[PDB]
Amino acid sequence: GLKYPALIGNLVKCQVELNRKVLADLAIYEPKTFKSLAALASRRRHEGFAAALGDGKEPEGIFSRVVQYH
Amino acid sequence: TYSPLPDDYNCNVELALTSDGRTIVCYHPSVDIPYEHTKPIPREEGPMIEQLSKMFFTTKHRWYPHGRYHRCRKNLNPPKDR
Amino acid sequence: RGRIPGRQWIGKHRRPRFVSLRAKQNMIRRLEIEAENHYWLSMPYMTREQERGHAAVRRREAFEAIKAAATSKFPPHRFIADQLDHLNVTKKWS
Amino acid sequence: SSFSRAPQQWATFARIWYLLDGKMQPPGKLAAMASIRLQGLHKPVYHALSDCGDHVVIMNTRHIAFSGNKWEQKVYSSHTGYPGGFRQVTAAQLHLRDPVAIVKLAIYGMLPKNLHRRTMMERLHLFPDEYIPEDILKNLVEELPQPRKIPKRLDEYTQEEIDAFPRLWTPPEDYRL
Amino acid sequence: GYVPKTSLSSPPWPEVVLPDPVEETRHHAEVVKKVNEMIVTGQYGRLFAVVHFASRQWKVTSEDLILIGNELDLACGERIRLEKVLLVGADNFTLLGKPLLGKDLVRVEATVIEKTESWPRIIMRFRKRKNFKKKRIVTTPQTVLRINSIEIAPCL
Amino acid sequence: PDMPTEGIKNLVDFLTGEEVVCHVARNLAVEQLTLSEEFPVPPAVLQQTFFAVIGALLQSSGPERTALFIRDFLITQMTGKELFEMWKIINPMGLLVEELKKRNVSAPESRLTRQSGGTTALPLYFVGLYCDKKLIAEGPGETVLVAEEEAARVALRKLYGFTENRRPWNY
Amino acid sequence: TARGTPSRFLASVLHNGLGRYVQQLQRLSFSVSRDGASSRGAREFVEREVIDFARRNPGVVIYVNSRPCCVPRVVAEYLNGAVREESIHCKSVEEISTLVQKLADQSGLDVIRIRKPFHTDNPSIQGQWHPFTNKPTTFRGLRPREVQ
Amino acid sequence: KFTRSRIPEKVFQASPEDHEKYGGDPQNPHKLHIVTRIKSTRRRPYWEKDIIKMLGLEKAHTPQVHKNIPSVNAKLKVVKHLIRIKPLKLPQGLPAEENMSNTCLKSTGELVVQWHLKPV
Ligand SMILES: [Mg+2]
Repeated sequence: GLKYPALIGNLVKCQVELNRKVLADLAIYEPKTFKSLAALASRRRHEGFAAALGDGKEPEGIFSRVVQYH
Repeated sequence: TYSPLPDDYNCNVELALTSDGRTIVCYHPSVDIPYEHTKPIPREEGPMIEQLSKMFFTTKHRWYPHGRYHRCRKNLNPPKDR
Repeated sequence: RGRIPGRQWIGKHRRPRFVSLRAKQNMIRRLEIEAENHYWLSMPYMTREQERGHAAVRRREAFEAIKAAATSKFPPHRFIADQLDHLNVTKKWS
Repeated sequence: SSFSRAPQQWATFARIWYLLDGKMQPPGKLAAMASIRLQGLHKPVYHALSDCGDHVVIMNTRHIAFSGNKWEQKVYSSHTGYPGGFRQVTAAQLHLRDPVAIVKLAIYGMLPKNLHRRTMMERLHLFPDEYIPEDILKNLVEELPQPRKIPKRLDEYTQEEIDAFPRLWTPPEDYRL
Repeated sequence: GYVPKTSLSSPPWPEVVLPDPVEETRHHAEVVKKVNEMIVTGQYGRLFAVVHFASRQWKVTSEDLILIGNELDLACGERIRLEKVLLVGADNFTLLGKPLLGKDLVRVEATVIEKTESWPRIIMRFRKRKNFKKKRIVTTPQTVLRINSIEIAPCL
Repeated sequence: PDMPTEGIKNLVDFLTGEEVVCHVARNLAVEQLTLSEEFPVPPAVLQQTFFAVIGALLQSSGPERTALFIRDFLITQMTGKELFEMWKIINPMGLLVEELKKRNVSAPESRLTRQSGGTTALPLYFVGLYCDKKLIAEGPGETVLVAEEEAARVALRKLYGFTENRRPWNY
Repeated sequence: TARGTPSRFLASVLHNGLGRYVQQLQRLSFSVSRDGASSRGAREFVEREVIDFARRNPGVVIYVNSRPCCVPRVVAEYLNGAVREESIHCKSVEEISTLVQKLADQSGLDVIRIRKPFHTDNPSIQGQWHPFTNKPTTFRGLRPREVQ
Repeated sequence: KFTRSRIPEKVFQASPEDHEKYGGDPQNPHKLHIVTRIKSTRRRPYWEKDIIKMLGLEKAHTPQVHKNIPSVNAKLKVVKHLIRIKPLKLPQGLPAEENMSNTCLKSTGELVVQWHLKPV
């Protein structure tokens, strides 16, 4: 119940870098893993939409907020 | 109460997060098939090629044989995988 | 049925090419980057008068090094070690 | 899970039957979905060499609704072998003389242009009425969501929703209409 | 600014709403504790990890082979500890970092079996009437790896 | 610990059979040192020599070294080999009923969960096994009887903990 | 040229990575020539490298024919039975040493298309995907267009 | 005839609106730029190719620093349509003798001297 562009965008918007080969392998031999990934992608999409609509103040998405590095 | 996807097949959906926010965790328990969602077990060339095609819903081209060239080109000792 | 003159990209008549949204967005972002570069290129720091000889020493040193490397252009040396080891092609055992 | 080798393979490489319905819907989206389901694209193990597909059954092909004015614009022409046999029949005439051809040609053109096109077409079935054979009916499994949403005429909104919708203007009390 | 319900008054997609942050964090902590207890009880079986080695993400499980197209300078028969894992799990639970996971959380044990070479690859270039005919054979190095097991700790 | 004595004995006989022994001997260059007659050496003499070498390693090294060798070779030779394929059985329904009686008497209500097609010569039925309104396992199959047999086999696997989701090993 | 060349799936000879590690190299037979300029490298190797190579791994036995040969060869046998009879005609000591090390490191597996550089025995853990996945089940499993 | 395209003086004249839009400022301006070629040298005149070769931008998508002086300013403007320019602002002091092995460029021009591999 998702699309490839939005799914890839939501997966990239979570610091969860995963190539396409591993994604296909999981979808083939691990339906539950891909289901959880799709759920996380939909949650990130909804959080981003809510943020763009209300500009946050001050949730900033429980799943968003990338981990900074130095 | 929120649910990003309908938990009515394959497994449920429960996205989790650690206190440090560095690793994501999930809990996808498999869904069991209910008891009321089941049912009780109840208790010559041309014509032959056409019948086979109608039975297998395939075309009438692959049914015919091939020459010895393709027969010999076929590998009888394929690589055993798994 | 669409018969047109030879070669569609030259001559008196050519097939009319139309622009899409991809090329439009590409040109827009390119113009934005160009305007950013223009803005960044509108604030000097030395005003020319302050750069009448602040690094000529480095240029002279680099030129001297290049000249020394060029003048060093000479054939290699020679040694008797290789000429004597070449005789080992007939190394014999007992 | 477990599942032995041969049974697991036969299960993962099995052919499933689907059901599609028209009734005031466009044929393009229906044909696209039928081709996607026949080529096996819907499955995660899609490939041409694997020969993965699923039968697609469409019913009520006579109640198809076109968009715009395609009923008197789309010309389904076809030239024969003999000369002068350039037939240029419109969509309305082709549907009146053959209501099981529009979606057929749509799915034929949507599917790839390879030798598997004929097999994928033979895997598909069409019916211009609600009557379906018993074998196919028993073979059908599940029903994917329909494409269009149906505009719903005024004779289905119920009086409750009609009353809930407030007016917008006030015609004169002495208007002869 | 009321808008009567029409075919375009509101968007077509369902307007969902997210829960509160306090309850969300509470549920997150509860699920984390549940997963930690499940891991401590030893309920998992046959773990799998996506090891990003040799610039490639391999869906590693257990007792599987891997062949890399380069040299690592390691004597055949030495244990190796891989890192950069970002997708660990098994059944009824999963784990993934942001991106990489903690070192003390995952431990991938691997070994070296052999260091062979690739089959004779042929290189060739040709052009039209330009007398261009170039040929070359290449035999890049290869290796073999075997992941013994994938341990896990309750570090959460 | 959930496996019976018969299954354990059958698995031991399979591992100590002839095919795996011959494979291990030919992969360990043991056939090149077998002082036997009529080359190639038959499987019986090869297995005898292999067991003699095992006994020699035992009498020389010790029990721990021999156990480690066994775990590393024989137990490793049965990694991909799924259950039943190594220990052939007949009528899995009988074994399932016996295991249930040993646990709790309850006739498994064989019920059809999902079916693909029908009378098309290429069906796919998902036969289940309801144990007091509580499914314990399931498995697909071509026909109905074959599907029920596969479901019973998967149920036996789950009961014995031999499914693919088991533990790899402890080295 | 894969279609006109045999292939083989990636796999091991005995899963040595799991338990103990066994050297796949069996024996090595060197055919060095006493009198001849076509085996100076092999002679220097057998002189001041073969001993070190043999002592670095006592699980391999090496032979030295030392017969009147015109082209020095090396027979690298393996446990499975493969044989790699290569030639070392005019080669430096370092090259011969590297070749011997490579032969000892590799296994008897053929040198052809490996196809799929991975041999996952049990790739499915959460249940292999089948057409009846991620789908619900109606009441009593009533197929579409079913009254009773 | 396609001559050498010149640029007038009214172009390079940052206005208050431009300064407000971006982060740069007139007083105390940057001293170095971050040149990064984003366009190929082909399909361009020969003098532009020579300028690109002199600037040292053979491999595209590569960072480069040059002096912010009138001469280099004009040299950059000559190919402005083929390179990306950005200021090199150092949050901390310049790289000392001790801060030369652990460094990083980082996007948006931010040369960090304490480049580590750990999370905040
Ligand atoms: Mg023309």
